[PDB]
Amino acid sequence: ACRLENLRAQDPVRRAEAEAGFTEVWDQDNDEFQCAGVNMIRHTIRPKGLLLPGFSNAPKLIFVAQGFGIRGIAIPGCAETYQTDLRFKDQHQKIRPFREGDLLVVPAGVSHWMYNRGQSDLVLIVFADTRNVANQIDPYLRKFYLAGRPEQVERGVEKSGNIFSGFADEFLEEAFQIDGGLVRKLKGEDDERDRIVQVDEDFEVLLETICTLRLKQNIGRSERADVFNPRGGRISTANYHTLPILRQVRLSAERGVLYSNAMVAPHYTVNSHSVMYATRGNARVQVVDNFGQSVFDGEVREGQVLMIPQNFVVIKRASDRGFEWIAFKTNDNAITNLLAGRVSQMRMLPLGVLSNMYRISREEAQRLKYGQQEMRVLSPGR
Amino acid sequence: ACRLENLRAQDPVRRAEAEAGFTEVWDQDNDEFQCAGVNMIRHTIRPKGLLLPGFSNAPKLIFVAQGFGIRGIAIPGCAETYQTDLRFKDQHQKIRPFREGDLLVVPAGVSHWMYNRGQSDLVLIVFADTRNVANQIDPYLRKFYLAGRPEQVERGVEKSGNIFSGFADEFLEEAFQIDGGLVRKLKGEDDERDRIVQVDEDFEVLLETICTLRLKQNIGRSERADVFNPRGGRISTANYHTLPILRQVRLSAERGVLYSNAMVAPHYTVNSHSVMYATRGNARVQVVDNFGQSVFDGEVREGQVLMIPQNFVVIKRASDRGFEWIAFKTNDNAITNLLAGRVSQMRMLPLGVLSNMYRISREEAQRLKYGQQEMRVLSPGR
Amino acid sequence: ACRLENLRAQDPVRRAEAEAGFTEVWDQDNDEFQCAGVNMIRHTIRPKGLLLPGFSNAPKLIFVAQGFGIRGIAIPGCAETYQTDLRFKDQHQKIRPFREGDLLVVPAGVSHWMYNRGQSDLVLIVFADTRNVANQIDPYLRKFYLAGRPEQVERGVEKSGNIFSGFADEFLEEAFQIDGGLVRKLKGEDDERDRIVQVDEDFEVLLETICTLRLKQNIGRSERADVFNPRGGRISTANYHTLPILRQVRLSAERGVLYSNAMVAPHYTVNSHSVMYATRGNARVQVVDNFGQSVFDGEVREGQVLMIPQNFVVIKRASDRGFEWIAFKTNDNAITNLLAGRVSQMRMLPLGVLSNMYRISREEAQRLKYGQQEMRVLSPGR
Ligand SMILES: [Mg+2]
Ligand SMILES: [Mg+2]
Ligand SMILES: [Mg+2]
Ligand SMILES: [Mg+2]
Ligand SMILES: [Mg+2]
Ligand SMILES: [Mg+2]
Repeated sequence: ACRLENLRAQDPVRRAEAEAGFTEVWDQDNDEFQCAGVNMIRHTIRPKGLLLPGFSNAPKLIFVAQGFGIRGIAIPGCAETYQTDLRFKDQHQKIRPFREGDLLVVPAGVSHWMYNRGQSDLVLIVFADTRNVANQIDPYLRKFYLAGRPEQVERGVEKSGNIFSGFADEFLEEAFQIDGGLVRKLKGEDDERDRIVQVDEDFEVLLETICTLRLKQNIGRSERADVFNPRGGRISTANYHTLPILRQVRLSAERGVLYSNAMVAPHYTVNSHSVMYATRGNARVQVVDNFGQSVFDGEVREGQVLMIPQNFVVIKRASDRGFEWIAFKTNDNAITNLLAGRVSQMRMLPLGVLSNMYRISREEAQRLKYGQQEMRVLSPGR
Repeated sequence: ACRLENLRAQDPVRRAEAEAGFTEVWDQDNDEFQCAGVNMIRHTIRPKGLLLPGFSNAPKLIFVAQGFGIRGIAIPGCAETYQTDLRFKDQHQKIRPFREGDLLVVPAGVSHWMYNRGQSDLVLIVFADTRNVANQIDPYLRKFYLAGRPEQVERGVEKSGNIFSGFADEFLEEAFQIDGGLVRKLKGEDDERDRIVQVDEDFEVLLETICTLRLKQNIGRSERADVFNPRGGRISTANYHTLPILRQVRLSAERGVLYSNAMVAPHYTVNSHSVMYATRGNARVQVVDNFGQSVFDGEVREGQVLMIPQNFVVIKRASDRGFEWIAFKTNDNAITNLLAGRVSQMRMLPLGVLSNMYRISREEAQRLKYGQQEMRVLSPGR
Repeated sequence: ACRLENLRAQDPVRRAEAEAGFTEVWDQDNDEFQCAGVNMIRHTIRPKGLLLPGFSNAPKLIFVAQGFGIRGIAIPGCAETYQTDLRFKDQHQKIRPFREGDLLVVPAGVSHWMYNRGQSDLVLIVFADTRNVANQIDPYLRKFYLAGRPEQVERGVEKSGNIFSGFADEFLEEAFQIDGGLVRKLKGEDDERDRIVQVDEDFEVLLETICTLRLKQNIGRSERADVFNPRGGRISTANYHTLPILRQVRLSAERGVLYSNAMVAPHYTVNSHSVMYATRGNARVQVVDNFGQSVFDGEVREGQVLMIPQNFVVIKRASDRGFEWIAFKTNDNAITNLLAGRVSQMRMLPLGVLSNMYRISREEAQRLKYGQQEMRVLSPGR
């Protein structure tokens, strides 16, 4: 039993301060979220900040809202050894860079880290699905950290540490072949920095077919938009057709842009939920259910999240300031049907049927289907 | 915890009168149904009747028990524009006709409508699966109508309307580029016809590889039967091998016919449930569980539904009047193992094993496996 | 909500004596098991013993811990008729033999039987997954027997019989074309032998592409090991790459061997649970969760089961007597990431990152990643 009668424009619910930045998490107990099995997290990493490496029981999609940095994402059995510059030496994983507009992927059980190499704050919008095929435990999100001693808030409910602090000193000294002084550091008993630490002194690093697929796609301003309306705005899709790895995690996203008074035509997604996060501006959004009842009718403002349930019809209209968002989909290929427009449910319908449907005349029925010239996004024609 | 100790021959539980016909729905809270995540609906559309277009969160299979008509089933991204006869003009979807014996398909999130073009009553047996991969909400069925103001009984639990009545007048006037008088019709505020309306005056319409697959298969009298016994009756299968689109919705069906005193040999389906709906006559049916206990032993009469749980052994015997049914399967390819017959679990067994199994002799064991000459259906050999 | 805070080294919880041996079952209500949807059963079949044929609603993997015998596993629609030796005659299924080290497969809904043809006791470790795609009922295990009258303990909660005892005498006499005296034997009303009966007098039997795939793989001593450490021990994998049929049931296993004081390096499986059953010796095992808390820290002794949750880090160290186990995986291909070793999460990490991670120096960070020479299993380097 899913309670989708009162959707709400959600704001983060908890905060966790770290040495080099902070972490905000949404209410996983929200009825919409609970029903779809989603979690939202926003990381704000200050310059020279490093988000320690950890892995989760659920696939993640991460949207870079601001800044640029480098990440390290392993991936099981994937040979990735690399030899640094002047090579004494070191062998490491590929150093992957990213910038604003980047939609990064993180498969379940895969550890990763991120570092802000820029001077502005690195803001990351993390979307996790717990009802994903990949997670065999429960609809509850878990992050397993490799270093540090982080206050587990990615889900909350406790002196939580990293995966090593639960192990016996002896055991760890053997496995790694090290002294107890090292087991102390490993366990990070005293680390009071949390999950985003300050990178000390200097950071020089800045250079089975599965092992070859791209782990990101930029759906930002500096890329073509699949749906484009010069006067209205646009939507840039990132599904498995454009990013193969998406078929694996079974997630996808849409980055949308609306100009002043621009409106997204009524529609619903037939095969997935749509966890919308507003990245800029604000808009009036209306969602309706199968009862023909309004389950949401208000404003979504920058920094907020509105979970649009699968099949629920919706309509969006940006404020004078315009509206910009990143919509995560719980399917590798979200299909959106239009109710009004060049290609609509309406257009598909015979005039004879539309007539009897709305007790209108074949002529009025005509103004009904052909009256709308545009497509997905509508240019200020209020 | 599924309560499958007391199956029952179910009758519809609710009724909804419409202008041009009515709608009956079974008890979705029935223990069998609840466990399998199934819903049953029977539409009775009178001549000149139109079942307004709507879409559901779950895949549907529809069996035409009586009559013939035309449907309009869109399907996302599937170009389907068509230009009517003397073309002023109109562009619409393919006009798909159907007759008795037709097993129609309706993928989740796809809207469709049906119209009775015949003079007899058009009777439709709708089977919906909510525990289908395609539905990401909950095991509760939802139908989203595009026009009218229908009393939501496809699940019941309220002034329920169509998807537009939950939207603001302004919003709808823009999206469609219409006057408020039209928004009034669209919202169908006063429509008191329910879901099956009377087609007014005259109805002339009567003419990505996914977009090319068949959306129906006739498993009626005018088609060969995969399993046939001249003296007993037969069973016509409709799985993904015969109808590709079935692999998508992950449903399939079997239309069966039994002559007087004909019996379907004991058997169980290894990979799915079997939601049997009797279309004619009646029969004595016995189901047994893994405890060797009878979980059903009685009569299934025309118009009733018996949900045979996966792996449950069953036996059927038609009355003197014979027995005819349409069995929906919750898998694209239901596999049925036989207990007695030419190809049986018994036949596969070595006489030495059968002996020790039933403390009988190799000779008696012989009369046990080879004693049954026939196959699936058995001709009156009572 | 999965309770994985207190894993435990489980022992069977119930016993069922049969004529020719006995059956032990683990507590399916155990929190770990319940969360992963697993069941454990151990059959001990004495010489000349036959485990009557039955089928389950869930896929099974069976490990032969001791002895050797022959089985009969049908498989739906798979033509398998075979004509015995001096042929009066008999047509039966393929007679499949097996020995110690054999990991047998039993798809859901498929009946099978086993017979001990050796002189030692035939010990079978049966692993069943109820949360497997193949089972459409509930997370509760069910076995449907064809003969005998077994006390249903494979799940317990009753005069439980075989699938025929729930059917009317008349019905069974027709289906099979037999006398009521035979229906009496079939129903096994008086059979008081339970599920493992004594094979009487003499047992001579001892000779769609799906129908051609292997139904077993030996991961015992007389086979190469994918992971091998001369001084430590090894692990023999059985996934879909080595046994195709595994991709169907979506299960796999690992047979491991540890020499005195040998240790399995820290690690976690990213895509499945690991239901470990100790076949010999004992070891100290430590599991840690995402909170960095120890959710298990003790001894696993021969005959016991420890369910290692997905993503949970673990470490194993054999006693002086060594440790040997069979680990069932709830996925057709369990991927294990290493924390310390030649190919580790550690090795993948840049020295610069490891430094800031454990507030250690680039040199100490060096001894951290390259300090461990070995791989999965570690030779006594305590
Ligand atoms: Mg949109
Ligand atoms: Mg959205
Ligand atoms: Mg049948
Ligand atoms: Mg049936
Ligand atoms: Mg291991
Ligand atoms: Mg294990």
